[PDB]
Amino acid sequence: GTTYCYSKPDGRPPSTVSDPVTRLGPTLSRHYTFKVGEWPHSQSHGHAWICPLPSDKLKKMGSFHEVVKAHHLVKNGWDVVVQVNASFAHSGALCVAAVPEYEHTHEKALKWSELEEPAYTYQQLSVFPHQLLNLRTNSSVHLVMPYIGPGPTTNLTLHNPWTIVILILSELTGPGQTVPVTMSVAPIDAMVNGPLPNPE
Amino acid sequence: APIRVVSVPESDSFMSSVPDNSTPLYPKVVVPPRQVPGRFTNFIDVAKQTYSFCSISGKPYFEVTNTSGDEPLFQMDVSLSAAELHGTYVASLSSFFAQYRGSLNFNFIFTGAAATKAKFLVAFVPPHSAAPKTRDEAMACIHAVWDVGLNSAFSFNVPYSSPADFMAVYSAEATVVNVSGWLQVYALTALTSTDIAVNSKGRVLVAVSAGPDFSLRHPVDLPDKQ
Amino acid sequence: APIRVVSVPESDSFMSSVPDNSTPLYPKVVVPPRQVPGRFTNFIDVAKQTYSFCSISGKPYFEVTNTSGDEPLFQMDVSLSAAELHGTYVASLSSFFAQYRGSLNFNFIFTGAAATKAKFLVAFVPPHSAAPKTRDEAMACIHAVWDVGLNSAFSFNVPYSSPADFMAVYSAEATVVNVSGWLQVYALTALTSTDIAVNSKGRVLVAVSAGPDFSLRHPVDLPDKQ
Amino acid sequence: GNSGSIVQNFYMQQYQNSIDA
Amino acid sequence: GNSGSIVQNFYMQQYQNSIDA
Amino acid sequence: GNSGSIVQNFYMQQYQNSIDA
Amino acid sequence: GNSGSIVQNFYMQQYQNSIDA
Amino acid sequence: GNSGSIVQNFYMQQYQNSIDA
Amino acid sequence: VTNVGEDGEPGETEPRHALSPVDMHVHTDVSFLLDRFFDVETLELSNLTGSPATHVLDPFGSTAQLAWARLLNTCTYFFSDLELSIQFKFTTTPSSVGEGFVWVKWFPVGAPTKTTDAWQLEGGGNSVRIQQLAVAGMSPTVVFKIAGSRSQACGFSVPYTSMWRVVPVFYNGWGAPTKEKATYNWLPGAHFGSILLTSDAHDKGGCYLRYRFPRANMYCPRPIPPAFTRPADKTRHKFPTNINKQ
Amino acid sequence: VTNVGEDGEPGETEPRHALSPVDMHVHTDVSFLLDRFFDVETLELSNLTGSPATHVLDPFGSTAQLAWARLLNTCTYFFSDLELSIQFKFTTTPSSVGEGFVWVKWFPVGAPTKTTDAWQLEGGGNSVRIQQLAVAGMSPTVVFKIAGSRSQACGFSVPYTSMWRVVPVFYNGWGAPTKEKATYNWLPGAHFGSILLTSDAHDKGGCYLRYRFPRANMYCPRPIPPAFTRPADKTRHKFPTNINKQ
Repeated sequence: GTTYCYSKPDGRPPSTVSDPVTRLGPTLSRHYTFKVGEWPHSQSHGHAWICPLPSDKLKKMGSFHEVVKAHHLVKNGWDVVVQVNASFAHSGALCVAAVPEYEHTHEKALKWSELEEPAYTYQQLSVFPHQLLNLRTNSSVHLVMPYIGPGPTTNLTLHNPWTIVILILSELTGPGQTVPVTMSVAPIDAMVNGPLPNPE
Repeated sequence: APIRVVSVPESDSFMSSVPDNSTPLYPKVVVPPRQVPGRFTNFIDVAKQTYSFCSISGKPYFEVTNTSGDEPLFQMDVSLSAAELHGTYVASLSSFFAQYRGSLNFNFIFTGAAATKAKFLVAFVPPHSAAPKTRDEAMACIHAVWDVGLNSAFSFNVPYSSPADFMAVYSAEATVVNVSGWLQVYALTALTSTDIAVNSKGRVLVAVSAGPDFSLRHPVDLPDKQ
Repeated sequence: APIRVVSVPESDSFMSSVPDNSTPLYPKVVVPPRQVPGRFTNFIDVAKQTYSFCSISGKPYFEVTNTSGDEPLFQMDVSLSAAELHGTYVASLSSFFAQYRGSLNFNFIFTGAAATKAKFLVAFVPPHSAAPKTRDEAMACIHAVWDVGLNSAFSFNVPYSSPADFMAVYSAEATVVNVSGWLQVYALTALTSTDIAVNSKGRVLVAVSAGPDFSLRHPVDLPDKQ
Repeated sequence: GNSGSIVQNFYMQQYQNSIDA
Repeated sequence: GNSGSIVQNFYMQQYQNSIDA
Repeated sequence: GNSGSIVQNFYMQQYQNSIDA
Repeated sequence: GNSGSIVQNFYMQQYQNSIDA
Repeated sequence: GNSGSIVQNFYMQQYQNSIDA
Repeated sequence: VTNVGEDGEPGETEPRHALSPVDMHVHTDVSFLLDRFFDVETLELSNLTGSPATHVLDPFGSTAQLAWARLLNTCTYFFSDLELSIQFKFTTTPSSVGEGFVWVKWFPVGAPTKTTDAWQLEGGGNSVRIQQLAVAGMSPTVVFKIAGSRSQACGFSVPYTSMWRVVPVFYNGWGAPTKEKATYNWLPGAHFGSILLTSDAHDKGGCYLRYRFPRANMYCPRPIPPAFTRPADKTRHKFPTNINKQ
Repeated sequence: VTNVGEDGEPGETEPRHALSPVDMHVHTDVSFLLDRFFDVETLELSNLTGSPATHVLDPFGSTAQLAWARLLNTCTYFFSDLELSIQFKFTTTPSSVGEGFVWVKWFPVGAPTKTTDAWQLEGGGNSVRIQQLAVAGMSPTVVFKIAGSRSQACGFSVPYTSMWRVVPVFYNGWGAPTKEKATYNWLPGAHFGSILLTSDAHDKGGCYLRYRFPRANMYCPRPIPPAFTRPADKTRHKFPTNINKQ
């Protein structure tokens, strides 16, 4: 099922740039596939894989990466599908949310990492656009998020509006092996501004 | 021509929440258009359209094992000051107000494996001498039978039953407007599994939402922490 | 009959910019007709319909000589606090306000003799690690090729590119709303002349105007000189 | 929300508050 | 420019300011 | 009963008192 | 006789004075 | 001559001044 | 399954009749809750002389065990206007002050800030000097006397002056190109401006700053932090209250 | 040549999309900017007795490092009305003054000015004398007491009284037939009139004059002088501010 975070994406150009805006078509900002990590039996509720979008993986976003890299500002949404590979004998559940302006990260800024959420946060993470990933019912979460930020566009080098939080609510039990967490990310309605110099 | 005016005794006082504005000293500022998604205008809407997980012994769920029966697996007294409602959005939003009205919606999500099954009996017990200790006792009350393996999730509404139109958010030693009873969950059957060595227990996540008739009134200032 | 009135606490205070007038003590003065040409009602109009010359090393122009190439002839960071924008009308008007929005229009006027010719490449470089040092580097950016001898004057618009709706007039150590990048001018070719002994160099005057979308808000009081 | 005097508009809407575009 | 009270005309236009011919 | 000023409604009926349902 | 303000009726006629039957 | 307030007639014309016959 | 009541079948739930409205959710309204004066901050007056620093009006990242602190932390982006009440409470003998003028200056978001005493008043030998930026001018200057004052305060409304269309209460990124631990959840200008309180009192007392947020708009709800500790399992918190069993 | 974008041909420039309005240029409006109180001047009170001189209200040729000073020098001819705020700040012990009446007299452009104490008030032996031109009469006299005063001020509006249809802020010629270095950028009556502050305080304190210029009209723009020094080539001035990196 598709969950729209706050609203559907738009292709409107930034109100605050009087310079040419380049609309990256789908064949240019393609789609990228990552393995987020492995969910083990030892990890406990509250543990979360924090995936700011993108910033530590921008370098692995091929085409999109090349274009973004050469320009100063970017406005764009994302289409993400988080999956899990578990058997029908595995028990457990995650909550995967899309958080605007997520922060905690002890300035390991814009790096995909793992942390232990503080209770009132894991209890209430459902207050942000999300989907539960119960191991007895489903294996995927699909979230589509619009561009969001204090201004009409940003510099992805200094700001990551959206960050995906995959959080353990019910620990993994059942067969001894781990459950790999997987994620596909596709930039959506990307618009780019002001070309930067040649890299000499 | 000068107008005869009489100065009220409460004259030069402060009164913090006067329904009126101060004099403006920096006019004519047109503010930039703020598009931005997800604006909310009333906290009760986000409380109703959203769920939080309870705090059962510090975890967001209770467990059923292959050894269970009788005793209650989950028990919480119906009061926003209850412990298991601690980390929730609805409980936390409530501390800003003195009184509440309406129902709470609880939904249990069984996260035990697909090879696992169990049945629960969830009861709403009204104020009484002392809370039932076994399910045969509680089953005389309002209750529902949840057979997992029919639906993995189950919603139960704790009703509002009181002679008062609103009850207190901040509870204390039991009064007639403090507590509304108890919510309990029992195991109708213990957890069964395809192999007890692989799956011996299953966890039921419990989440709360404000009911459709839920409301909060009287904003209040925060007292000393406790 | 006397009206019940309550005196606000901010009562006998001053508040300098109140949106209201004082009591008149010298009525009925009809003022003589003031014909007089050139009345202006808004400073932004005179800023847009007028140009000033920049201050490049204290002179209102940069020079090209018969020996030039690579290096930038003119470079200024896009901020109203920039040095080369110093003596200008737009920069000076700006100090009365806290924030600005919009573009700046620069026009270069080649004043080298008619027997002289050169070509310039003018680039708008967005915020970056460190500003290009040669033109082959900058030419990847927004740029225009000005061949004198086609038009002796050339207008270039420095755009407004920022995530914020307004930027700061008063700059400081680089922030996200302080600086918008750099404006650079390179010599695509060195000055050529009919006789290098007579004309060895030519000067390009650089003037600034407020762009069509330029605006200033928030009047501010002057701080200590610096 | 919380302005209930008939005199809340003693100063024009553009002087008293900001204006959205 | 900068007079936003409903009471800015408590005194007539000819008493409060000057008048152009 | 006992409110006789023309100014008794200086504040709106919903600000000044409670409202019955 | 001797009440000449426009504000003499700031309080209703039944609050300000007595009423003849 | 020299009375320019809107409130110059806070008191009736017969209370404020004399009246010519 | 089966849905409504009294057969006791699996999945079947009993009938509930929802309650009628009464209060109309008026009190949980975002802008209603914020349009009131809150005692946020308390601050010291600067002497008329010297090179004082301005105090920035930023009530956003608070930890204060007060209702405005958490509430402002319930959304990701915020927009509202502002009203202030500044009071002045003696911390010495009220008879120390025979005049006590206090100059208040408010600065819009982005205003230059270096001041040093520069405006001299002269009278019978002795003279008085006030700050370059305390003088009445472009931005609002308020002057109130504390001495006989029946309220030793002042108050006024000011608008949203930031350059951002919305103030980010939380920001996953840096407000400056140099990524210093400092500029982290930052973004310049995410506030209401700054004030400068200046007076010959300065010692003798302090202020009390109250903010009122008319026209508030909140965006993207966030989790609300607890306020009290967790009581024991299966119990209830018990607080002193108006109601309570005597 | 070619005009708009991306072929890179000589004379060709790339596309620019102008920004939408937002603020509407309201703040750069001449009369809006001038209709506010400005702290221009500070002045001494004259004793009730003697032959005092009147102070002319001429804010035109200023050098003051203040926003009104440069701003008034941005046009060649000016017309506006005037409002004043006069305050009084002690420079001694506030208990020196037990009554402290201050007589203020405003004079239209062209008014005669010689005064000497001439109006005697008598009471129980002792007597008080005030100036010939301080008495209430033809032109406005304002009398305020400084003692218990909650604001030790007064204020009122006055109109444009000059005989010139417009005040020349700059004048290339002489205001008198004798061409003395003195009457050079001159022209008689290019001002707002004059005031006379008179009081038994006089020592004990001074005033604070603020001007407000309602209905301002400016003619023929002129260059605006810098305000700050020129930073180094290719650099930027860096000022303390609200924003600034912490």
